[PDB]
Amino acid sequence: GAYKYIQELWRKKQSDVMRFLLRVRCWQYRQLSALHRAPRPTRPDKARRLGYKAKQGYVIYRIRVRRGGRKRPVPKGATYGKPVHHGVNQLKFARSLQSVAEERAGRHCGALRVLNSYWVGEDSTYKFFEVILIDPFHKAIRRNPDTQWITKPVHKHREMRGLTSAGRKSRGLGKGHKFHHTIGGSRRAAWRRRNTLQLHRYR
Amino acid sequence: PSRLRKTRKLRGHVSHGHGRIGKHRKHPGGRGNAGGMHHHRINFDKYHPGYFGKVGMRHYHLKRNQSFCPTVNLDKLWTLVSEQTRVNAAKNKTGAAPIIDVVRSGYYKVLGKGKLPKQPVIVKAKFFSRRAEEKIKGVGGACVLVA
Amino acid sequence: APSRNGMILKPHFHKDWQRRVATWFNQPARKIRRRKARQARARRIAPRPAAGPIRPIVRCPTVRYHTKVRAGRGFSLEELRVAGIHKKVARTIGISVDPRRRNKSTESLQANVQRLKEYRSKLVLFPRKPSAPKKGDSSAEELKLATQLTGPVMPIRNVFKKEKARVITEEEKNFKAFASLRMARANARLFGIRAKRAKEAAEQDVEKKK
Amino acid sequence: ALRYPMAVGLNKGHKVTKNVSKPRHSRRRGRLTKHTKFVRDMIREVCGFAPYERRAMELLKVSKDKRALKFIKKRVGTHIRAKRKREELSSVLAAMRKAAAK
RNA sequence: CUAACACGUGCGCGAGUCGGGGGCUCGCACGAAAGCCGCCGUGGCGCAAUGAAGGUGAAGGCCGGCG
RNA sequence: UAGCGGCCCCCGGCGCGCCGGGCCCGGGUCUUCCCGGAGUCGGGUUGCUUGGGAAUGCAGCCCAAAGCGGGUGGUAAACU
RNA sequence: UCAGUAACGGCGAGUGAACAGGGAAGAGCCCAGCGCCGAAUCCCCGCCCCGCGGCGGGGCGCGGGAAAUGUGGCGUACGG
Ligand SMILES: [Mg+2]
Ligand SMILES: [Mg+2]
Ligand SMILES: [Mg+2]
Ligand SMILES: [Mg+2]
Ligand SMILES: [Mg+2]
Ligand SMILES: [Mg+2]
Ligand SMILES: [Mg+2]
Ligand SMILES: [Mg+2]
Ligand SMILES: [Mg+2]
Ligand SMILES: [Mg+2]
Ligand SMILES: [Mg+2]
Ligand SMILES: [Mg+2]
Ligand SMILES: [Mg+2]
Ligand SMILES: [Mg+2]
Ligand SMILES: [Mg+2]
Ligand SMILES: [Mg+2]
Repeated sequence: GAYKYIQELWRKKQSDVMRFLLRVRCWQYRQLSALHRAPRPTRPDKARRLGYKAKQGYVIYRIRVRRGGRKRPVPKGATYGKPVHHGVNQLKFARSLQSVAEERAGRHCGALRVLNSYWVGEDSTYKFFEVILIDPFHKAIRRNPDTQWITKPVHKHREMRGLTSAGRKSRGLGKGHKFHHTIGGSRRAAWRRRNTLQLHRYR
Repeated sequence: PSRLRKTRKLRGHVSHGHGRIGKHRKHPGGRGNAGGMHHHRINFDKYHPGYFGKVGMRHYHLKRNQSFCPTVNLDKLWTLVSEQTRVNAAKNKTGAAPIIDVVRSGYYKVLGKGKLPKQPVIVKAKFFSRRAEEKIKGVGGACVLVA
Repeated sequence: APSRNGMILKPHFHKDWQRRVATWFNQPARKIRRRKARQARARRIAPRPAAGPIRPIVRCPTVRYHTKVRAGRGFSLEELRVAGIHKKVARTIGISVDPRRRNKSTESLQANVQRLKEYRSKLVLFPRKPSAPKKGDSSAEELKLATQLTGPVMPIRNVFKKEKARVITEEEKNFKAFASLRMARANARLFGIRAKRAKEAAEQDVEKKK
Repeated sequence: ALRYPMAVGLNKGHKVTKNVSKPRHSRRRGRLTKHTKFVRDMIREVCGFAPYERRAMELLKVSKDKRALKFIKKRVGTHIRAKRKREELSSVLAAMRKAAAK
């Protein structure tokens, strides 16, 4: 099918064809506003892969996030304390810009549920992501057995609780010797389990 | 019980068994193991030599299970099997020797320390020592290796 | 400050440990609740085994325990296929199945096949419809004697094989086991360097000949 | 003489027969399929090459092989990936030269 | 008051010892107690030390057979 | 209060039957085809974090893939 | 339980996991892609019949729309 060709194309981002396209789009997206609803996915294949389906109730929002790192919000310097905490303007945020974009989209559209997101373009000062949202109260998804999980109350604000694919990457979740910090639910859970006294009844 | 403790006998003595000249202050010498090299050096050197410094190689992902190797000695070697086994071997006349498997009982290496009673034995193990081997050979018997 | 003589100690109470303390005053209540849930499920599944599905024979994966035998997670597909059990039907008729486990050897595979065949011979299967039985089913008379069994089904045992007392021959009395171990260690350690030395000696001989 | 199984040595380990079996289908991933090769070569033909790839191709054409390897390693990463990329670029150059000659 | 350690004392068993976790006991006034498990001793401490490590790993004394 | 004590009302769960609707479904052998997630992995650097120590994990920036490939095999590197 | 251990630390003060083992519980699955089926798919308005206090089922509409920039059935690494 055509998707496989498309995918192998998009993997060739340094080719002149894709480079020209990316340039033109990025110009268009920068000309547009910071957050707006796109009529249809720019990457139909990627939306397919992440879980989008071309049916009523699936909406797509294109959003831009300012690039760079995170400088410490302190008055001038004045991060009062020991010198180890004197850093201001070389620190890095713990979550990725993709996660930031998803959380912004979810906050703006509080009546929808965030499914996934993908990268569509970038420049020196901006990064552009298209994020899939689902209207949980549309019959077209409430009557479909295999997608009605998202309509459950448990799945509110997955991007805010770090449950999407992009958000999960920052939590250090994994299996094996590389991810001992999060044995259990997460870092919080592992730290709790390791830092309590099990004062038994008999001792 | 609080009945039998020194505090009950100490009521009425202002001082509470801690002196008048030098009181019971909070932390006169520093908390924990402070001053190990400066003002507790004499005690540390007199009672815990070798405390400070480094020695040996670092082994990062140590797994004790690889090095697991319990040992048994020849004086205990006959206790692995029942007494009836040993007495039957003793009064047997065909020359047959009982087989003792230390791996079955949970030992991997046989070390030869004790005296061995004079009767043939077929000791099968995973590792042997030279002296244990020569003890078994001298008493008459066989050494069998298993994996 | 150190006293006269004693051990250097490192108590790990330099954090706010008193806020995170797990008292166990609910231990008997927890045991009672777990019991009640256990009996409730046992009553819920009326004739089925209380413990659950049968499980397989496995060897512990370590030098420390490889002599022992556990109860595994589930039977693997090779064993099911060679025992003639469908992977989907095994779960619904009471056989634990996992697809992750491989089978490097044949003794373990044959042992688990024997276990599955014994389980098939032993289980009593109720009619899919209580009125009319089917071909792959158990007859009516032995249904009256179907009861729950406690504990794991066909429990795992570590059985040790005796061989009788043997007579010594001179063949095994000349075996230098300690020497054999030492030369085995030496050969294992020096195998590669000996191969490299042989290789360079061979190429030097070839060069000299040419 | 006597050959007892041992915990140490070249043939260390408890003896047991090892049964052959068909490899798991999961191990098949990455194997190149004819249709996938067709698709990838079509996409390469329509797209072209990356600027670093064509610079490395120029280096190979002028036959500075060590320079090409070093540049590709710097541009891409690991030495294994560098070697594979250099081999594929040399194959592409050979194919182009053969086509030009014939 | 809790935890750790040291030593002294009392009791049980003893080259062993210890169910603390779990389970079985018609759950339930006391009883959230008590009893039992033994193919639930996994495991801890002890029974072997030494070396940085590869590793090694704990008596011998007399007569006949070629001082 | 004790009691497998009594009476009345309401709700549920489990079985049985009836009507209507959907469903036409499986296993073995042989032959032929097909099979995968990209500004992602990975590399450099910077900052934080971790018992993780020539960099455990996370993130910013720059570079940026492959298909007998890729990841892991707790000391950096090449070959196997 | 491993274990205050491997390890980190002006290697000072201090910090510090994991595998295996025994238990409590125990349950497995689904897409995209690759392909085959006349889009075989879904939402909504009108009328008729059922009960409707968790707005559903059946039929009739040359009723409207979504959707080929891809809905549904088969199918997912345990191969199909
Ligand atoms: Mg942080
Ligand atoms: Mg990553
Ligand atoms: Mg006085
Ligand atoms: Mg004083
Ligand atoms: Mg004074
Ligand atoms: Mg004091
Ligand atoms: Mg004092
Ligand atoms: Mg003292
Ligand atoms: Mg730190
Ligand atoms: Mg190494
Ligand atoms: Mg200990
Ligand atoms: Mg110092
Ligand atoms: Mg810390
Ligand atoms: Mg474990
Ligand atoms: Mg259990
Ligand atoms: Mg499809």
